[PDB]
Amino acid sequence: MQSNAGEFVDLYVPRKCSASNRIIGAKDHASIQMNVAEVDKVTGRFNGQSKTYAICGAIRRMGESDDSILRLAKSSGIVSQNF
Amino acid sequence: TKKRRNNGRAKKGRGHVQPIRCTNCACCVPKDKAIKKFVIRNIVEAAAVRDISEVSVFDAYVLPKLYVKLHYCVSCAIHSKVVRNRSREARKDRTPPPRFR
Amino acid sequence: SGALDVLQMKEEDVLKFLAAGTHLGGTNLDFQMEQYIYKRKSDGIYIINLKRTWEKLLLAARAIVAIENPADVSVISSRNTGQRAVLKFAAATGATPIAGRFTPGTFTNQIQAAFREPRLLVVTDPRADHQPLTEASYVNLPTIALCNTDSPLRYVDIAIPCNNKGAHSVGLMWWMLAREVLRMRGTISREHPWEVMPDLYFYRDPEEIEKEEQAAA
Amino acid sequence: GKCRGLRTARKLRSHRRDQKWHDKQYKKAHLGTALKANPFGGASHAKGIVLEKVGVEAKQPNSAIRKCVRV
Amino acid sequence: GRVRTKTVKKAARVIIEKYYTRLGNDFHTNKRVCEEIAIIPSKKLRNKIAGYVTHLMKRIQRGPVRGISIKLQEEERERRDNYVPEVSALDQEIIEVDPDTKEMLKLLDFGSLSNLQVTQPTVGMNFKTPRG
Amino acid sequence: MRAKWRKKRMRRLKRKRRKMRQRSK
Amino acid sequence: KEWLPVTKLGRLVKDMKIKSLEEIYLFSLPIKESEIIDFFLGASLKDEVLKIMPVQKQTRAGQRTRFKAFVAIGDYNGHVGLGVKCSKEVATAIRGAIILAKLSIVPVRRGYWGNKIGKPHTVPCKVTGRCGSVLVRLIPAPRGTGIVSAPVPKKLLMMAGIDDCYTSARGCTATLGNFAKATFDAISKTYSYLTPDLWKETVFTKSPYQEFTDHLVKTHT
Amino acid sequence: VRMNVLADALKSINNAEKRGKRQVLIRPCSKVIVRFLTVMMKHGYIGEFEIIDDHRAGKIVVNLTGRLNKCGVISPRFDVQLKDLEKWQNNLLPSRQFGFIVLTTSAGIMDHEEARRKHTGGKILGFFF
Amino acid sequence: KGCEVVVSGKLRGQRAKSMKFVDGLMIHSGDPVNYYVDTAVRHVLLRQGVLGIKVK
RNA sequence: AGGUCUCGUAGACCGUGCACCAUGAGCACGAAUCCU
RNA sequence: CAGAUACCGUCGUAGUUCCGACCAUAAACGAUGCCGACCGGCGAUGCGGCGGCGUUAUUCCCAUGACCCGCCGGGCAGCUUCCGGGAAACCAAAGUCUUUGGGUUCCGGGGGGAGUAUGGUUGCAAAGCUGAAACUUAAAGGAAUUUGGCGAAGGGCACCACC
Ligand SMILES: [Zn+2]
Repeated sequence: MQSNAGEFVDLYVPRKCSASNRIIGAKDHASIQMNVAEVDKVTGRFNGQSKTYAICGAIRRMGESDDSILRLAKSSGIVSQNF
Repeated sequence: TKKRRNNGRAKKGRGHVQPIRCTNCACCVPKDKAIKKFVIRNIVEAAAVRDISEVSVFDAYVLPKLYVKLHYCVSCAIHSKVVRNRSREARKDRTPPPRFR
Repeated sequence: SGALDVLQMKEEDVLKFLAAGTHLGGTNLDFQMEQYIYKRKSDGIYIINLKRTWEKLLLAARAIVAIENPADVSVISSRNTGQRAVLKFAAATGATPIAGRFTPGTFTNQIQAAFREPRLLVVTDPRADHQPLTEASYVNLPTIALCNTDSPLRYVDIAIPCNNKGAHSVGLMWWMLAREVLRMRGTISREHPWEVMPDLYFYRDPEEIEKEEQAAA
Repeated sequence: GKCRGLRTARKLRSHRRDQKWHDKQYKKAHLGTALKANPFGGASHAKGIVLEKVGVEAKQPNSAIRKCVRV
Repeated sequence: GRVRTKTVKKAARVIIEKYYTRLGNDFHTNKRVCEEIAIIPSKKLRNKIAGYVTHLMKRIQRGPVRGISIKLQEEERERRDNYVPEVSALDQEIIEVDPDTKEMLKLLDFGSLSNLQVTQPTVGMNFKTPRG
Repeated sequence: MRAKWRKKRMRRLKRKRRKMRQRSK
Repeated sequence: KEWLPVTKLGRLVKDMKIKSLEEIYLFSLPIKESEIIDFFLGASLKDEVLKIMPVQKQTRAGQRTRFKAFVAIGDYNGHVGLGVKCSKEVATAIRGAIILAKLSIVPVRRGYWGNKIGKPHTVPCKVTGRCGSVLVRLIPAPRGTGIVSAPVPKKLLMMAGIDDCYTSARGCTATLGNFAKATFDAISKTYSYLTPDLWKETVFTKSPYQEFTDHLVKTHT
Repeated sequence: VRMNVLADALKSINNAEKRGKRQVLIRPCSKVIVRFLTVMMKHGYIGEFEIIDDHRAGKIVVNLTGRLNKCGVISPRFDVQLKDLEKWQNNLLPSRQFGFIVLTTSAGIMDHEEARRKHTGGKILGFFF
Repeated sequence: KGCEVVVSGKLRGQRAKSMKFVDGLMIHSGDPVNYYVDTAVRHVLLRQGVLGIKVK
């Protein structure tokens, strides 16, 4: 990433998964990019802001992706706390 | 190579079972390996039942049945065409053959 | 997606859910499905909590309305229960339908005439639609599925717990998702019901069609 | 390695000695029977005088006779 | 045997799909139609095509066909799935609610509803086929 | 010659060699 | 000397919207078009053949022979690729190997041995790949050493662009296809290894579809 | 039976890290296990780790994150010197820019760079990267 | 609509081997080969030997 | 008081093991790229 | 049958059965050492224990047995899985292995000669354990793929086949 001068030497920084905090390469095509719309508190309409999350291919192949997205919405407050 | 999940028989924790004899042959085969067939038969076959009921003195006489159990060595079973070879993918089918009549 | 007082149910959506039999599930259980069930009752039917289905449905509606192009949403059906339901859903929300005979290699074979590039995929049953989930794995395609308590949650992202056996519940939640997607888009009202008729998404066999032919003119 | 213990070196050394002994090249190069049966006696060259000139054929695929000598 | 070829069957299916109001059940009449509206390089091929057209008419006049879509036979499917009844089959006066899901609904958000009643549970718990 | 009958032939040869060795002491 | 982009990615690349191939690698899009890489990487993408071996399937009347060509292509400042195609003759087998190698191309990362001065020259850590029975290691080396290996992975890492490596192979090394695919798999997973140099959470930039949906609904059906 | 509790604990946390879970139930407790997990926490590899008090043997629940590649044990305990340690990090560490070797020292359970700057050495314990 | 070239003879060796170069559409039976495909057979006198050419 | 109660009869598992049947000389098997 | 001291058929001595004294050999095979930790799901089975709507040992109660619904522990197994491994067949162990170290016993270095010769030991005997060498050889093998041949099976065809 960094040298003694301070320049950036890598071509790009790869994506990191939101749930498992793993690393996503250029060969795992099962990785998704979920966009979740943010709704205003009073009008119940789309405003223009979104909360995006990345899910790795291994945890989506295993089947534990849905509770990972559910916990992401729990931490972000999209889904209800009592639920 | 290993052809089957088991060894063509039905022992898992025994090591030894008592031997039985074939019917067509006299081959000594283990009991859980031999292909059993408990056939259910009766005295007359299809069309002699009308002649038997015509000659039977007792009206509404129920006919008896013959119950025997048949034990086969696998070579004598395949040569008698009671069991046939199957494909590699369709070998793992423990369901019995379907009965209709 | 329902933590506030504006995105909850008041009195009548629960009446629709209890009338359509959505709460009545199956007799077996998937190992990721104990989150959305209450407990076993008599005769072995698992009952589904309604707020969990509500929150997953509104999360699916948020995921649908979050993308811009509505034609990028692809609806898939294979069973007879949800054929006209996804057609009416694609007519309402602007999606793109495949109902019956999803050919293999639809999303991968790039020289076919029917080759399509979606961005969001929704199906009706991952057991009945085990084939488009494989191409959804082979491309970057997240899936939202309408799962029962027995359905395996493999290659899925947003799972709506429901009953997908009877056509009544399938049609009711396809209509339900249509109305919440049209509400979050900003076309129809929120306090005035949009419920002109909810039987348009219901599936019916032609035996009752000829029955009402005998009954009426 | 299989037996990994902090106070285990004689067992490893003896087992390595036995498995090194149970070889082919090491068994040939460290036994006297091979050099006793060696005509040259473990040397590169040797002298000799000629008894007679004979002839032997080749194997099955190649058809020729190779003219060796008896020394 | 007399089994038609992919060419004859495909041409007959596409000539039914394109043209429907200019044909019929008489073999000679739609033989003349098939001669006029298409280019067929033989008489025997024309007769085979017209024969399969007549068989397709005899199939079509009974019921629906799974290979051929006809515009006159179309609009009927959306005619049957556009109209709606007066009763929505979702708003009744009685809903069959078990006591277990009634106690579930009481825990959820409500204390009472205006359209729900409580039934009795079964005396015996059998729900699976006998298989051991 | 399979392995078992080769073993039997080798056993017979061993018996004959043992007998001639014990009679030729 | 013409191009009709059948895919959405091809139209986005042709219409001067996607800048480099790095973000395509970042979001991990499947590149189903060959000449995207031709448009991005120009004349610097040098190719050579590895081995053209024949495979034979016997029939009733004689035996039918086919030739399969192992061809590696790559740019000497990063990206490297590898492709195997089996066809009837040799020339179109070579062309199929070119197109399938240009389809399957991945970027690599380069690190330092001990001290971080200047441009990166060696692999960042001990990476290992495996296919068949062939196990290939890639171990970092000091500056100015050079690649020590068999000639086939040596030329593979030179077309990768790394100057310094230490290698240790194991297995049936003589099978050149398995050895080449094992070395390519070993070098491909350098972005599959997590290091403390990039422990920070990546900001989620949007996909190019999310900003060019207007252009694609103008240019497509 | 059981010989090393640190080996079983490290194998269990490595397996649960590869499966992708977030909580690990380390069933033994030891001073060396708590010190090893403390070193891993201080070098930014794990988070909040628990010690469940019991009158039989303590249990440790850790808060995993997607940060650990492999942690392992070197059994039996090999003593090293200061000059001898360089071969150990040559053949055990994956790189010189990262990775650590934890070795037992009279100053306590503590890693290899600190043991280098304190001019000391001792028995080895394990490694993590 | 389609063509193919066949060259037969001693091609860089001792045994005679034939090279067939097919692409496109090509029929072979019935009457239409009389007036859709045109056949020409020629002999080539190389230094090594002879060579035959069929183009249709 | 009425008089063969009703919807179709695939209303075949009746069949086990079936004589004698050996041998095969060999020379020939070839392993592929580019647009000017 | 050309030969048939072989397949087949009829007799038939040792042996097959029991006791007492020997030998320690099997495809003694799950062709997979023992102990211990971790690592997915599901329907079942045998045992012991715990909890519960109901039916029965004829109608009330309780405990016991017999069904049904679940849980715990040990075990013989089974289905499924892109955890993972392998050359593959396959294996929830044959996984946690180059990112190589939980403890420990035995055991193999290309094929043949050869489980052979000598020596020791044991046994009434047959044989068991230990176990070479000279020489010869460029392959001997394991898994899987495609026409191949079956006096292999399942469906069809032909007066260059038969009736
Ligand atoms: Zn028999």
